[PDB]
Amino acid sequence: GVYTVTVYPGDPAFEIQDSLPQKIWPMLYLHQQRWLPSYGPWHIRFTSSAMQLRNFPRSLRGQANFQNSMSLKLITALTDVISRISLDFYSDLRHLSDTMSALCLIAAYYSEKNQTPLPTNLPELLGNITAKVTLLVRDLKRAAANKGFNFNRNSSSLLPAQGGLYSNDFFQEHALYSLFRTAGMLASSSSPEYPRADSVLAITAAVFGDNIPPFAAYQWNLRSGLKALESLILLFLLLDSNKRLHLEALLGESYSVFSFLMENYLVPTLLHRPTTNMSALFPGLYLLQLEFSSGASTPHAIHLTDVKFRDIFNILVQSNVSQELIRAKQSLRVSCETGSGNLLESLSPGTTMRDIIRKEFMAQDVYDYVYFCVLGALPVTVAVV
Repeated sequence: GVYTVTVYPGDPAFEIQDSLPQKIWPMLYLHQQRWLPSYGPWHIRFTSSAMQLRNFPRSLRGQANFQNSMSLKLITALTDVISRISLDFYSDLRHLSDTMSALCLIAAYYSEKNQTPLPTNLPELLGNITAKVTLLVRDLKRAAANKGFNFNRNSSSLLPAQGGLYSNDFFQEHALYSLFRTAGMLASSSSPEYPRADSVLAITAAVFGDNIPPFAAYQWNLRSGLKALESLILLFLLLDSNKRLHLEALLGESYSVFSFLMENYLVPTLLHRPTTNMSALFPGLYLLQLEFSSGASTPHAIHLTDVKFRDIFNILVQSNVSQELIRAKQSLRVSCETGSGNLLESLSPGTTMRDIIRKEFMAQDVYDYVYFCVLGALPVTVAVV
């Protein structure tokens, strides 16, 4: 079933089957003798280095790659890889999508701070997202004064040990985990305070059922939800005169900012596609996270990141007759988690993100930032000569 989304106020509405950028990209190849789409600096270097890789799939080597453009197959493949970064590759009854885990965590916190009832279904869980994020961003400043946003990891595997728990110190130095603990959330058998009701479990039991265990007992949903929540906070901070993206020129003359995006893009997407993962909602945010995964934006650090991503992309798009593939998916996901924590640890997350998005993706204002987050690229028309 097709559904409708609007990304920016006053802008046209789009009817999509699953992904907005996947709906847009084919429309940019209907005037190939007049113009081709150009996707920006990071995309041109990525395409250029992919055309030099020995193992690079031949199906993604179209002529457009050499005309300051990308072939439709290559931009589609890249959009797919980025959208699948935070997607669970396995089936597990205990697992929620990262998006739903973040939504349960943020609704529990909002309920505890305002002494208001918990949501009991999907539409209530999707309500007042802007106020929930606003409360979380203002309260988080207190917790982030002495704590960072990166996990204390042991191995590059994403899942916890048999039993459901990570190492005792895994979440210890995380500001968002600490903020939830100060509010009485995620209590355990060894917690020092008199335990309050587990509001996250009451939400999961009501909306999803009995298969979702407590986040403190089966900690994969907590690791997953915390990083999806960091992505929503980074989106809030990024959106808080001339533009690169011109829809009239690309598609035809017929074609707060955060709150509008929530109500007209995020909420309609999750009502029609409830399992949508965070990197599929906001692929551009995951590219920004990948760019800051080393904790630096120097061309040396950017180059090393770009080499690492191109090798990962290469493995993910291979068609050759599986542990190497799993390792690559996990490595890309962990690099984005690291990048996300790094951005939030910077003095001004919004400024750091704005500097990166302007240099690597040529976004010029809030209009371009929102579209970059949803599409993963900001295409421009380039004349064919």
